[PDB]
Amino acid sequence: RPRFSFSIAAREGKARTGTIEMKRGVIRTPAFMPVGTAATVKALKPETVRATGADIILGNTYHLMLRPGAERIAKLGGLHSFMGWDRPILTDSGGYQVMSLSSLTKQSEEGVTFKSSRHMLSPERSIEIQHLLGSDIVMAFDECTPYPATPSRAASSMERSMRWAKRSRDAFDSRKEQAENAALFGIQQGSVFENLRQQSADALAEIGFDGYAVGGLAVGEGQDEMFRVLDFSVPMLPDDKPHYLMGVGKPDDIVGAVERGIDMFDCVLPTRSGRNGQAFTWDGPINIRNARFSEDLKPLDSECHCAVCQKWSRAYIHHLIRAGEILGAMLMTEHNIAFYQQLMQKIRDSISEGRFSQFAQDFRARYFA
Amino acid sequence: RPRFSFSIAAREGKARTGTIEMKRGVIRTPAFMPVGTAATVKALKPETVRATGADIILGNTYHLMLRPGAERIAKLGGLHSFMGWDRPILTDSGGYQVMSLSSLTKQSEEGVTFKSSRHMLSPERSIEIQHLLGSDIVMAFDECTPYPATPSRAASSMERSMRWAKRSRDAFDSRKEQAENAALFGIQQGSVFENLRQQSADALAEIGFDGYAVGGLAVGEGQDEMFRVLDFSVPMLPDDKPHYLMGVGKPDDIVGAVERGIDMFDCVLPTRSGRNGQAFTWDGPINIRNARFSEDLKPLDSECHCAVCQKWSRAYIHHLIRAGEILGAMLMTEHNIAFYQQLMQKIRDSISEGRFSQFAQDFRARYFA
Ligand SMILES: COC(=O)c1ccc(CCNc2nc3cc4nc(N)[nH]c(=O)c4cc3[nH]2)cc1
Ligand SMILES: COC(=O)c1ccc(CCNc2nc3cc4nc(N)[nH]c(=O)c4cc3[nH]2)cc1
Ligand SMILES: [Zn+2]
Ligand SMILES: [Zn+2]
Repeated sequence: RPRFSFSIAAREGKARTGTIEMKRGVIRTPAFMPVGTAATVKALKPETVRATGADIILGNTYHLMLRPGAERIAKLGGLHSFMGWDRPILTDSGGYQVMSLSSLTKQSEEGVTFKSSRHMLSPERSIEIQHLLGSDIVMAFDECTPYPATPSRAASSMERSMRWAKRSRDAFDSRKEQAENAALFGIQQGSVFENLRQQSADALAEIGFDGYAVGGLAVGEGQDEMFRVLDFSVPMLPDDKPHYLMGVGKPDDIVGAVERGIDMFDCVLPTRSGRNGQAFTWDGPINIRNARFSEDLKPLDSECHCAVCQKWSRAYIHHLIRAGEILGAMLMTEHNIAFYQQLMQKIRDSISEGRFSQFAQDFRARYFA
Repeated sequence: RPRFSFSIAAREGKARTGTIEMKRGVIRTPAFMPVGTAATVKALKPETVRATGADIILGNTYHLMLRPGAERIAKLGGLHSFMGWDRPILTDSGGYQVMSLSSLTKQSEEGVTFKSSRHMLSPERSIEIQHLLGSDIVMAFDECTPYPATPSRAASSMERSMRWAKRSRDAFDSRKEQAENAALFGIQQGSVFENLRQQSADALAEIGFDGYAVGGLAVGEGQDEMFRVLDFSVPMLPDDKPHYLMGVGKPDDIVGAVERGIDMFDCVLPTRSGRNGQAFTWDGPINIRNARFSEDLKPLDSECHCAVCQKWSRAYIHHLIRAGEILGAMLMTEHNIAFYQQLMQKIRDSISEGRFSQFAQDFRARYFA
C-alpha cells in the first residue's frame, strides 16, 4: 500500500533488521536480491525465485535498454508483466555496466556515449528508461570510480556523480507517476577515501533519497579493504533509510557487511557459480563436479530446506553438471539462491533475537573449518 | 498393482485406446513418452514432466551404461530414485544407439562390441543392464537394419534379431525379480519387406512378449513409406498387446500411426526442437526466434492449457531464446511436451467417442493450413 516505508524492528551494534513496504510487496531486510540482468534470474521461473524466499530481484538499465529495449518493454506492459515477476524490482542505473561492458565509451558532464550500436546514457535518460521498465526502486545514474584511483581522480569522479545524483533526483521528481509509485536511491562514491566518502554522503543527504547505496566497492579491493571502507562509510549515511551495498557478495562478505550496517545486497555469485558447479553449504562451497561426489547420496547441504535438497542427491546433480544438462544448472541455481535466502533469514532472526554476533562467529567457524 | 495388464477400452478402425496398468502407475494409450536419455528429460524437473500429462518416460541402455554406469545407478537405488521419477520407465535396449553413436563397432552372433572406452552389448548384457536400472518396460536387444537394405541383407539382419529376441526372453525370465515386476517387449524387424515383417511377427509371437514394437522405421524412409510399411506390419502383431512405434515422431506421424494401430510413441522432437526455438501449435510449428514474434503478446498457442501459455508471451520467450537464456529452453520444452500430451489426450478422447477419423481430418486441415 505505501509507496516506500522503511521500518527498523531491531538492532544489534550497527546491524539492523526490518522491512521496506512498497506497493508491490514487502522486502525483509537485510535482503538479498537475485540478479535478473536479461529479464530472467538465470535458469529459474519467477515462482521458483519466490519459493526460495526472495522478496525483490535486480534488473539492469544497461542490458534491457539494448535488448529487448526500454520502449519495447513498456509497450509490452512493463518489466513485471514481461518476465512474470509481480513483486518489487530494483534496477541499476547503467552507470557501472556501461563502463564495464561497452566496447567504446566517451564520458562527459552530460553523460556517457557508448557502443554496444551507438547509444547514450545520462541521468535523465537512465531515469526515463527505469520509468519505462516500471522499476520499483530506481538507482541514480552515477560513475563507479575505477580502483585504484588517486585522491584527486576519486574526488573529481565523485563530484560528477553528485551532480548526476541531483539531476537524477530532478528527473525522477518530474515524472509524477514514477514519483508516486517508485523509490529513488542515491549512490555514495569516493573510492577508499574517508573525506571523499563524507563529502559524498553529505551531498546525497542534502538532496534527499529514499535509500542510499555504497557504490564504488567490490571492484577488486578485497574484503579487508572493503570492510575498512564500510567501517567509516556506512555511518555517514542517514540511519533511518536503507543502506545498499552494490555487487556484494560471498556469504562471509554479506555477514561482515551486515555487521557494518548494510541492509541490501545483490550478486551474480549464487546463480553464476551454480551453473559452474559450485554449491554453497554451511560447511563452505563445494564443487559438485568433483569425483568425490559421484556416489554421494546426501543432498547438496545437510540442513538446507530447499526443494532440491529434499529430493535429489549430490550424485545425481554431479552427473547432470558433468553431462552439461540444463537440469543441472536449474537445480544448482535453485539451491544456491535458496541457500542465500536462508542465510538472510538467519541473519534477520539472529538480529531480531539479539544474537547476531554469536551467529556471525558460529557461521564463520563452520563455513571456514 | 498388476505387473502388466493392457486393456482396450475403445476402437475405431485400426485405432485403439485403453490403459496399461503397471506397478508404478497407469499408462493411458495411445501414449507419448518424453525422452530422458541422460537420466533427465532435458530442461524439465520430473514434476513438470508429470504436470504436462506424461505417464511414462523413455531411458536408454546405451547412454546410461556409459554414464553414469549401470552398476553405479543400481548402487544409488535405481534409475527411478536417481532421477526422481517414480512412474514407469521404458528403456531402449541399446541395439539402435550402439550403431548410431559409437565410433567403432564389431557385430557378431554374440552381440556388438564398441568404442564409446571399450564395451560390449548382447541380449544377456542388455537385459542385465535394464535390470540394474530398474526399468519397468524392458526392450529386447535387436538390430535396427540400415535403410535402404537389400531383401537378403534385411532377412539376415531380421533373423539375427529374432535369435536375439529369444535370448532376451530367456535372460529376462531367468531373473525372477525382473520377471515379476517388469514387462518385456519384442521388436519386429524386416525393413520395408512384407514377407520379412511377417516372418518377424511370427517369430516374436511364438516366443511371446508383453508388447511388440515396430522397429527399423524412422530411419530416413519418409512418411509415405513408413505408413505403407505400417499398413501391413501392424496387423501382423498380436492384437491384444500394445504396439510401440520406436522413434516416432512429428504430430502428423503420430496421428497417422495411431490410424494404423500404434499405441505407444517416443521422440526427441518436442524437447530438442523446443531448445532450438521451434514451438508446436495447432496451426503448425512456429520458430519463436523469428522477428515477427518480438512484440507478440499472445501465448505460444491460443488453445494450449500448459503453464507456459497461461503466463508468458511469445515476445518474452522470443527474447529468452535469442538471448540464449536457460529459461527459454525450459519454457519451450514444457510447452512442447504439454502440446504432445494434449495431442495424445485428444486422440484418446476422440477414439473413445468414435470420432477419431473426424479428429484426424480436422487436425490435418488446420495444422497444415
Ligand atoms: C577486478 O574486478 C573485480 O575484482 C570485481 C569484484 C567483484 C565484482 C562484483 C560486482 N561489484 C559491483 N557491482 C557494482 C555495481 C554498481 N552500480 C552502480 N550504479 N554504481 C556502482 O558504484 C556499482 C559498483 C559495483 N560493484 C566485480 C568485479
Ligand atoms: C537418416 O536418418 C533419419 O532420417 C532419421 C529419422 C528419424 C529418426 C528418429 C529416431 N528413429 C528411430 N529410433 C529408433 C530406435 C530403435 N531402437 C531399437 N531398439 N530398435 C529399432 O529398430 C529402433 C528404430 C528407431 N528409429 C532418426 C533418424
Ligand atoms: Zn538446498
Ligand atoms: Zn503451451
